[PDB]
Amino acid sequence: RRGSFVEMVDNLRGKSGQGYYVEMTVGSPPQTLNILVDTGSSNFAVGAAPHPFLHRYYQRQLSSTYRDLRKGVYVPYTQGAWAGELGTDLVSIPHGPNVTVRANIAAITESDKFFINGSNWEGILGLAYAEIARPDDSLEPFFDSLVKQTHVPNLFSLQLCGAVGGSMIIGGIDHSLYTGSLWYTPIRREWYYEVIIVRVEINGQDLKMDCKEYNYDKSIVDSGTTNLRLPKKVFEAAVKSIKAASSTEKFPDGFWLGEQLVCWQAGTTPWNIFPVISLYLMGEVTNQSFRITILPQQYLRPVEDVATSQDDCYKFAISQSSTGTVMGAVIMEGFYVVFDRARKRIGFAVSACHVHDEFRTAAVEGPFVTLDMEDCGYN
Ligand SMILES: COCCN(C[C@H]1C[C@@H]1C)c1cc(-c2nnc([C@](C)(N)Cc3ccccc3)o2)c(Cl)c(N(C)S(C)(=O)=O)n1
Repeated sequence: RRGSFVEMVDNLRGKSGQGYYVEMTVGSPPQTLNILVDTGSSNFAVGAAPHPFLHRYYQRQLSSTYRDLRKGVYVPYTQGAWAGELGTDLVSIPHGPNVTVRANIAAITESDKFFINGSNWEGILGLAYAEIARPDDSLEPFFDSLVKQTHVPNLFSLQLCGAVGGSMIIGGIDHSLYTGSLWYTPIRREWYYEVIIVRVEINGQDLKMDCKEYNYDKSIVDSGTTNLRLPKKVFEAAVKSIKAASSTEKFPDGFWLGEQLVCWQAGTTPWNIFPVISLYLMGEVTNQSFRITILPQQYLRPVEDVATSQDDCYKFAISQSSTGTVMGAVIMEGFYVVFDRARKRIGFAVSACHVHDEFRTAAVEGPFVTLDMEDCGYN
């Protein structure tokens, strides 16, 4: 109810389509920049040279505390890539924990399809583990430096709100950001924030696929990816089921492939005709699972409105991946997500800013009995 972490509430801005970012102050004297909150990577990097899409950038020569590591780094993602120079400098988060640490920082000098026009962020905060850091796992990630250099508890939580901001609570949980109970799923391995999906239902109907397919390769939570990305075989089955459940109105095939958009008169989108999606996650007790339910308001995302027109355009936010399942921002938006690194688990609870209607609401429910969940993981 109360809020000891009140000063961290609403410290995020942005949206699912372009990313959620937090202010971070680097160097001395202070240089504050807007940084993308990214749980799908582990490198802390900031644009360090002028770029058409950047309003500001890190000026290392002006920072007396900057230490050049004399080594370059190249980081490619599923989307975009950048090259920069490695170094370290003092870093603080104005609206985050009351601490200052010396962290590794990559100064981005060149990039390709990474920065996004109009996103308003100039850097990225990789919050995942050292195993996937570049050049290698010896480059300590920011959060690891934070936990080793201070007494801030090894945990952070994210409340991403869609429609235009959110909250990143560092060091704890803020009870005003969620309702009901928090349900935890184990972090299977500490590299990406890997989880295990044991069952998938579309409008209460089991997709009936071998659960190994749901996590083929891996299933991760990435606040820096827009969509719910699914392995080809799973994507096809889910789309066929979703299409059948929303047969009231016919949509072109390209819509389900993100090739076509569909717009409705302002305030007329028939949410009720679209099904809810339930993803069951492995629980903390043997043979016990829980599920998070996703509404169409989540998987149908508004595409940057033309200019206050009488039409709301939407893009299907479920797509395919060849590298496993990715639970992106549209999935996280309906919930308060706790990245409990200390106890190697991720918690989900109904968000205090969950976008629902008078008929249905996003939810987190349990417990359910699910046998042989261990066998759902890929080895
Ligand atoms: C406008 O571009 C489309 C949306 N966007 C940008 C994300 C910022 C918004 C959340 C984005 C980022 C990545 C993606 N790949 N790898 C990552 C990291 C590891 N999070 C790093 C990162 C790279 C580039 C920008 C921001 C962060 O993200 C991916 Cl697969 C996709 N898809 C293809 S999608 C539309 O979601 O199916 N889209």
